[PDB]
Amino acid sequence: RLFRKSNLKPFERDISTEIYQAGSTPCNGVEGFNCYFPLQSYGFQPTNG
Amino acid sequence: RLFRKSNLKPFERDISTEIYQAGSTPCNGVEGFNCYFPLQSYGFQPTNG
Amino acid sequence: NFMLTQPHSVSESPGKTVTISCTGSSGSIASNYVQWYQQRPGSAPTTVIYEDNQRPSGVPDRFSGSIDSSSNSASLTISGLKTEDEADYYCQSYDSSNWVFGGGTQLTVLGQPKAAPSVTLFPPSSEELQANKATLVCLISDFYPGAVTVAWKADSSPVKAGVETTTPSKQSNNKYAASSYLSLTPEQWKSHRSYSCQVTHEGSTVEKTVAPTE
Amino acid sequence: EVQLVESGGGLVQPGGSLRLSCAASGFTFSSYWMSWVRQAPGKGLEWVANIKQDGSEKYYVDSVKGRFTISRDNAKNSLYLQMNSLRAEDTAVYYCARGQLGPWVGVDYWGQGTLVTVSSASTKGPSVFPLAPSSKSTSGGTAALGCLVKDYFPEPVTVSWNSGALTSGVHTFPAVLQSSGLYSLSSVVTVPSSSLGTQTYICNVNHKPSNTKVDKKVEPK
Repeated sequence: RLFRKSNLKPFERDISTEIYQAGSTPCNGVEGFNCYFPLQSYGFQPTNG
Repeated sequence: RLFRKSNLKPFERDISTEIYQAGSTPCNGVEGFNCYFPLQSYGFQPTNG
Repeated sequence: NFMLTQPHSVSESPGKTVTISCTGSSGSIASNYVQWYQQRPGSAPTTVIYEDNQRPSGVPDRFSGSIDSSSNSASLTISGLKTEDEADYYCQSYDSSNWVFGGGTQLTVLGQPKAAPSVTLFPPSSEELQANKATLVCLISDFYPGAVTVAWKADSSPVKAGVETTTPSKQSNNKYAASSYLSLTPEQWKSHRSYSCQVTHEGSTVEKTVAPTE
Repeated sequence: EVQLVESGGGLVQPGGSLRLSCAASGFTFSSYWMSWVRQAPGKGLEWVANIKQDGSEKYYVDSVKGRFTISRDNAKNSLYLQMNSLRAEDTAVYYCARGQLGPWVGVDYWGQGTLVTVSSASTKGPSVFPLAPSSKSTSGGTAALGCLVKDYFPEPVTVSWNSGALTSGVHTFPAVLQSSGLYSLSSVVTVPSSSLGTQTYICNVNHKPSNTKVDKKVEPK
């Protein structure tokens, strides 16, 4: 996860994959500007640092 | 609607049909105990009161 | 011995916010200003970060930066990730009367699965042999991936000495080409039966045969 | 708009003396910091030198300490860099760096630079071999043409065909390293086989350190 509404309490996990809201204008639940997908995927390499 | 996360401000409408959360443990977005569907259908009959 | 530690390949993602971390070792990087430099591959470098918080005129506001003191690291965040971002990044600090630069972090990625290799032989002519010299060149091109082995077969025994092979190079055909050179003497050229240069690929083996008779 | 030119490279020497110059315009040379910076081909950035706006204070990295010198003047708005006792590590592209307030603001100014490479072991006469494949079938990589360059040192070699008249289909293979550390390469052009006797083909080989220009006819066997 990259974005959240607020901080997370200790020993608390979340499973929801909704659209994170950053601005004031709602984006009507579709991909666009000022709202993105908070879950993000890792890129792994064998010859990295 | 029979459930909401909190009260609704005047002149505000909601279209989202997510899963209601009543308790502390999440139900992982599937129908089960301690979480239900806040929107409900209604039944009419011609010979009611 | 001030030095800055950062990766070499990060931000390989389309269209979302990612961060790159550069950290210092010998001293605290928060004492002095740290900067990020963005260079065009094969062209003049530029700068995306100066003063550790502000921007040059004309640079888009998609990039952003931050500093944390718990890790002694520098964080640069990129938001837009448009088609313009093909560069490698550096972090530069200042300890005492000297400048230190980062290692570098390359960021590049923001029809037929099998290609038949064309193989050509060039035996020496009369001009080569009259100067006590014999060049046999084994040329290969249009292969994918560029993982091939070049070997030379004589009449009855493979050779080991006198064969040199270069790394494949990127041509203008979305393929690769490699060359192999062999130095030989005329006495064994006429004392053999048939010459062969064989190449091996993934589940493929192409062999050619020539004769000294011309 | 700040304008920079660098022209001090273009030749190879082992352990000799070299001069690089950066000329600047569009600002005041007597008020802002100046620096010199280099990068290796295919490697990362590294810092070389810096100098105060009046030339009073100059500093270097410990790798180049003892050698190297830098000087400046405000009359003609140019930077002077002089080197001595070069090594094989010095193959790098040098940019003249311009400061704003000090060593804490940042470089922020990068010139186009000049490709500077070094080489040793002098030079030797290249050998040209315009091979003529008179007898060859179709459905091959090269119909009928051949030129070979061998026993030359050092890189690079400008290869031209028919004094640059034709440039379509010219494929030049990269140089290969032999057992003695010697380079060799070949260049091939796809031409029709009906023009072997009706068209004259000239393979041109030029070597800059050896100052040799050899033009050879191509005659089928």
